Amino acid sequence: IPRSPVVTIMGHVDHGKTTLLDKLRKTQVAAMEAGGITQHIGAFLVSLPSGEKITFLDTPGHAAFSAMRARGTQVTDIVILVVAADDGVMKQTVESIQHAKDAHVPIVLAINKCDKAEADPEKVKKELLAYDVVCEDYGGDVQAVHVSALTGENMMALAEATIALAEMLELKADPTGAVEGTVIESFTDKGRGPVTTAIIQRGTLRKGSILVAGKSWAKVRLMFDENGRAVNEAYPSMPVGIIGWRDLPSAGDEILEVESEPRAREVVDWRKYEQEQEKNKEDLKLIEEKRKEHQEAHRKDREKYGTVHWKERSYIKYREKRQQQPLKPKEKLERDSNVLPVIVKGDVDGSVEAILNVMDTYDASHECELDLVHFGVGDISENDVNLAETFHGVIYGFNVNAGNVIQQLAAKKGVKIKLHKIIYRLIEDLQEELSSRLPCIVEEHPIGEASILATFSITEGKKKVPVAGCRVQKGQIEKQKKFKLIRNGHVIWKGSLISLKHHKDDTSVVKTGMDCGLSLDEEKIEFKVGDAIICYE
RNA sequence: GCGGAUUUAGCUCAGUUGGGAGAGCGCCAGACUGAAGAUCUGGAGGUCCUGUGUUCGAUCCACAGAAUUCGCACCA
Repeated sequence: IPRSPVVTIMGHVDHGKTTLLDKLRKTQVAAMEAGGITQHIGAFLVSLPSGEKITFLDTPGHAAFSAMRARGTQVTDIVILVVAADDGVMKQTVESIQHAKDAHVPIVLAINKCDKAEADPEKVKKELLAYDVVCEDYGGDVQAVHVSALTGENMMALAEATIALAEMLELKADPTGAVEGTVIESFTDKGRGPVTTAIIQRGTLRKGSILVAGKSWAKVRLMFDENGRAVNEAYPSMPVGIIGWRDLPSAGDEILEVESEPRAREVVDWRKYEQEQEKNKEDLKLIEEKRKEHQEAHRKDREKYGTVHWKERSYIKYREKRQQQPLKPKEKLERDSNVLPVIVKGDVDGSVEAILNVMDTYDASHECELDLVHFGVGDISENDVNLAETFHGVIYGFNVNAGNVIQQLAAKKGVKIKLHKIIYRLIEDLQEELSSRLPCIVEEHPIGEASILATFSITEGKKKVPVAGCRVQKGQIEKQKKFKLIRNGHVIWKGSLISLKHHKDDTSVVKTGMDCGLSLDEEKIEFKVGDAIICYE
């Protein structure tokens, strides 16, 4: 049976999600005055195109944003961000938004216990209290659309707005081949295989499942299946016969430390469900791009072609070869460049997606382009310390932490991890490597301060232009840099430097404590008296 | 700057107390070289520092007036 776009009521426990399901069971069936229920053991489930009162899944824990994945991104195509009508913001309510919108999963914020604030309101009538946890509008983002928790009402108005959000995403169902499904909640135990409650979104399960864990990936043998029925049964027999659009307790003892992020499927067909299996491990991720600065030299070949009698005989040949293809007589050997690209590691799915959204944007080399070359949801690894050492980068961790082996590897590489930064976001660091003083190249900045000694507009054994002698004591008063010389703060003149004319000494660069005469620009428009010459790139 | 101070072929030098500018490298072939070409030779290049105290010879040193290397003034 084709699944309606499901919600789950994500958010903090008893922020109206837990209290929703417990009363939902009893209330909904009366409160609709209509049917269209597709109830399953998982929660209380009723289809989206019922003209009154609709709700879907419960995750009896808290979070369910990454738990409820499917083959487009989430299975909860519309997600409910559960805030309480009584009490605003709680932690998992805001994680649900980030993970969903950044992963392009439409969002309902259904501040639950809807009856209790804004007087049993509809979709667009709870807004004040609903916006307490952020709401936006339709699309992959969050519209405030409401479902209650202590009555079956307001849920009619869930249907209305929620479907228009749901439009963008939906991964349907079948009662055929192997199953697809995700975990609604899956309990975490090491050294035990605890049961996994799942929304089986598509396909048929008998009693076999496959899950990911905080241990390892494994393919469990279920002891039994137990499920509420939509109903259509592939097998009417004593428990088997799961279809898509079903919630299923998958009871299996080969289950590991399966998180609420994994999926619970089954594969016994791979001519359809392999292509659903792949896809339903994702809804955590996005993209980054950046580019790096390099070296090249067209001299290491053309210089070599020249005279010397062997090389001349070669030269007659080289010219002929060049005519055929320019790349043919080349004998260049230019090499090596480094900037500082970094490696990104993160652990919260909405967080990495957020970092990625900012990061992909930066790929423009103003004068440098610097961000991450690699990102992943994981832990710091051997690769990350290697990356830091090679480019002259550093390891950017969100809150991931570094294991024992990577730390040893880090020491050998002569680098050390930065993680748990505060703010934990890596985009600030990545944008510091980017631009900082890199696009400054005509901008003023003291980086070549010196004091003006004199000028030799007048004779000094040679009468010249307004050649200003200056004692360099910071950076370089050189003809490369520009200047703004300040009498004490009042600019005398500002321009570039294009002279080194003197009569005592002439030097390419006036550095350190050396005095050399250079007119600042060519001549000077006010000369003699002054103090600091800020040379600026 | 000033100078000490060369003064003086393009520059450099000599011609010089005061009787031609000695010749040359940057022009130049021979020469040379393995050939090439400068050599050597001698010529192209002779502003005579500038112009002059000075001049039968001032072409010189020297000065009319000014420039400069840097000790020195400057150098702080």
